[PDB]
Amino acid sequence: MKAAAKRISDGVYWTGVLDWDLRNYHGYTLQGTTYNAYLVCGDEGVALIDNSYPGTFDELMARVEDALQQVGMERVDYIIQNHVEKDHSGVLVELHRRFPEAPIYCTEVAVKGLLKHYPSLREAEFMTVKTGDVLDLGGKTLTFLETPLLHWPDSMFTLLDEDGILFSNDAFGQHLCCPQRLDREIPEYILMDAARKFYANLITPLSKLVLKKFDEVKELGLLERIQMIAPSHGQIWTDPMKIIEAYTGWATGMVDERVTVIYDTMHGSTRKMAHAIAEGAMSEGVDVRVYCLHEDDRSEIVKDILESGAIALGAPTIYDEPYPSVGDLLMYLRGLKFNRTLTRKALVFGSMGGNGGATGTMKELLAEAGFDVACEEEVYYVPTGDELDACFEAGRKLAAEIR
Amino acid sequence: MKAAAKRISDGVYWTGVLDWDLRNYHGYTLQGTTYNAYLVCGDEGVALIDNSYPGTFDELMARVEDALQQVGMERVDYIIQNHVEKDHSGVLVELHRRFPEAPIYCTEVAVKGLLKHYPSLREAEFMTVKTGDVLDLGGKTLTFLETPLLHWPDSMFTLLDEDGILFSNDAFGQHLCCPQRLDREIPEYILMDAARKFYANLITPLSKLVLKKFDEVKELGLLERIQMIAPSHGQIWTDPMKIIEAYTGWATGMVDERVTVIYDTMHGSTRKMAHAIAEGAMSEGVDVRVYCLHEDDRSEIVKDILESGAIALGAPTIYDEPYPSVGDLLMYLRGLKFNRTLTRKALVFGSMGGNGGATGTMKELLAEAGFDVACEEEVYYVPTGDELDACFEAGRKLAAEIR
Ligand SMILES: Cc1cc2nc3c(=O)[nH]c(=O)nc-3n(C[C@H](O)[C@H](O)[C@H](O)COP(=O)(O)O)c2cc1C
Ligand SMILES: Cc1cc2nc3c(=O)[nH]c(=O)nc-3n(C[C@H](O)[C@H](O)[C@H](O)COP(=O)(O)O)c2cc1C
Ligand SMILES: [Fe+3]
Ligand SMILES: [Fe+3]
Ligand SMILES: [Fe+3]
Ligand SMILES: [Fe+3]
Repeated sequence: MKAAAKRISDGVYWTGVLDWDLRNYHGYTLQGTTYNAYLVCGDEGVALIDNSYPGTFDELMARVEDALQQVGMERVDYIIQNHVEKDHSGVLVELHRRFPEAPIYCTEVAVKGLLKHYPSLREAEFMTVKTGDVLDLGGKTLTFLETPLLHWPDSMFTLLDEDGILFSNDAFGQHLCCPQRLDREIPEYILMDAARKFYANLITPLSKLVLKKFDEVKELGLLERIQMIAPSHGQIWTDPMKIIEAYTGWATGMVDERVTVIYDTMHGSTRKMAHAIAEGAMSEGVDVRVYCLHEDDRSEIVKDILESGAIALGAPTIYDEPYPSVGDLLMYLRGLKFNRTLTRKALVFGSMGGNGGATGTMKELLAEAGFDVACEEEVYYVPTGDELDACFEAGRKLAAEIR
Repeated sequence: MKAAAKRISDGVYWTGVLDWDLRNYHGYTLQGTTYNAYLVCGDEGVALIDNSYPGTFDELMARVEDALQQVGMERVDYIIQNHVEKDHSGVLVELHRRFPEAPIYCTEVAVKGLLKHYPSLREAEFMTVKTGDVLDLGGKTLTFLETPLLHWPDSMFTLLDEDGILFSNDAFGQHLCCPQRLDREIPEYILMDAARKFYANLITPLSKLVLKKFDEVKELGLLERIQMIAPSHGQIWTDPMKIIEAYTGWATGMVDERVTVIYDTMHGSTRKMAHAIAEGAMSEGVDVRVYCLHEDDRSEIVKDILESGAIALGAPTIYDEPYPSVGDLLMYLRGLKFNRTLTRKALVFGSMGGNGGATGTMKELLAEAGFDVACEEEVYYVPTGDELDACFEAGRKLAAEIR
């Protein structure tokens, strides 16, 4: 198959897979993604860093073969697996079949995870690596940095010394599938918004670990050596500090003044409330986003939560409970643990017809999920003008609090 | 607008609205529904029992006018509101405008509810009615029976007792939009499955109150000669015992041997488990339904839950939580309180890549939701043959236990 490697540096090639078609990946919406694998060709040896999702071997291999042709090398000598998830290890068995002499470099935990996914690999040779271990390729060296929980127990980064390229696995990734490989080659908005969505959905709960790893990267003296970050999805950063800074901002709760209003409704009263809350918040000059759960994906909602100092979450009561769609978001939030960056303020609200109970339930679940629920607005059925005014005031107050 | 009424009884006419296009109604999927309103004419007065959704006055009125002309009458004299929800009260303001002399008969609670939805009814004449209260139309008499929590605090039934006709509001309803108005005019499977879905989604938590309300009709001696149940949605029961018996079964946990297996997955492992569980259960000869939360509506899942003595709920772990779709289904199950018909047995399962957590949480949440969670199959990444055999056995045991 005809698929070209893309040169990133002398002897460093993107040889990944363009998944134009993927639209939902573990309840993350996207418009395609990529599975970036890299071929690092030293004078002596060739390493493949990561691979790709099952069934994409033909593409990865076509690009690998192109890159080997370009550097005039014969084979991949070392298979590096920064992470075991199947979008990055899904053709490992096929790569092991193609390059039977290539040891697989990965963390110890990764070996276990790989073997569980691919029991036939028991026969393969694994080189377990820990932080600071080095693979010498001849004029190119790869230094491994274990990155447990960033985003998986098996994860590591691989730093190409000399080129200063940090192969960061999913970290700094973005789910974008562009024919352009570099950050600077696409609109900055799209790049950063995808980076943002990726952090919000995948990195938020790891935020404290990400800061700790950055400290470590700096302590080990690696930070100053990073000229490029080449993640496992999306664009390669020729401006690594842009994404480091953004990750530090995101990990530390740096936000512009913004309220995200999220609601669902059966009969529309909670929607009227949500608009009034949004109007109120807008009145204080903060940015405002409004999401309806019936329509909007949790992955986009949490993207804006990342950049919001407060949220408002609304739902009617159905048989003493919140409308169940908030259950999905709230479970997702419980996992993301936004409090790990910033304990965001929350307003809970909703219409009800009887004893209510949605806002209380939501308040409890938001607490569990690391939000500071200061206020609640609850309306019996259809909000009166006064009640809608009170919702505006609630949103104004919420916005004023995060100013 | 041309729209004909339907004579369903002597001086009792159907004058409702066909909502062909509705697909999703407060998180209940349907293929349209009806807002059944009935023109009960006697010797003196004409009650409109319930009405229809906002923006459908032209259709309703057209049928009421066509009914009045079929009975040779001038006006609706009484606007009966068994229930305040907007699908049955959404043209009440317009009815009050068209029939300003008609008082509105409803429960005391319904007045507060109606007034909140439609403030302009502050001027309206309300006649509040309680259990045992009557409305003589001449020679035809309506009886009210409060049915708080069936399904709302405002709800009641209107009885044309002596004719054995029950206007049951939502009770016994089904979300069906057919040209045919009667139970016996459409396929029994469709009728009963829509009635089943309706019970599962709306009635389940009210099961005990349903049984108690049957008892109260019986004690009030009103039950005696049931000939028609005319609900707010869907088909009119010319065979009311069919649905009464079905409700009694549903309320009392009468099930055939059936396991419903429900799962979500990111990379397919939990799906493999779900299949093996389903296979195990099938080996015991019981009926098995398998739903995927990414694909399937909670309203359909719970329709099967109602007809199942056991369920299996599976999901992978994401940042220490169940995959979030299960948060929606659980929050829904929590409102439905299936344990009020039968404490069904449940198996939780799922794949995980580190510490797991989802099955434990799902165990906790399902038990809060009214299930007897008989254990837990958690697999690290991809199941081995033995692990799948273990899932088979878990489903077999689940099934065997419900035989
Ligand atoms: C199936 C159903 C069940 C409901 N159960 C409750 C309940 O248990 N408690 C309550 O206060 N309201 C209950 N409600 C009433 C709604 O909460 C009320 O209609 C509210 O105004 C709806 O808000 P919304 O317009 O944003 O959907 C229920 C409504 C429906 C659709
Ligand atoms: C975003 C992400 C976060 C994850 N977090 C956890 C975790 O917190 N604990 C755990 O045990 N596994 C975690 N996993 C690992 C998955 O549970 C594991 O891949 C599992 O085998 C997925 O099962 P599935 O194939 O049914 O989707 C995570 C996976 C992803 C994609
Ligand atoms: Fe990953
Ligand atoms: Fe990835
Ligand atoms: Fe209703
Ligand atoms: Fe209804």
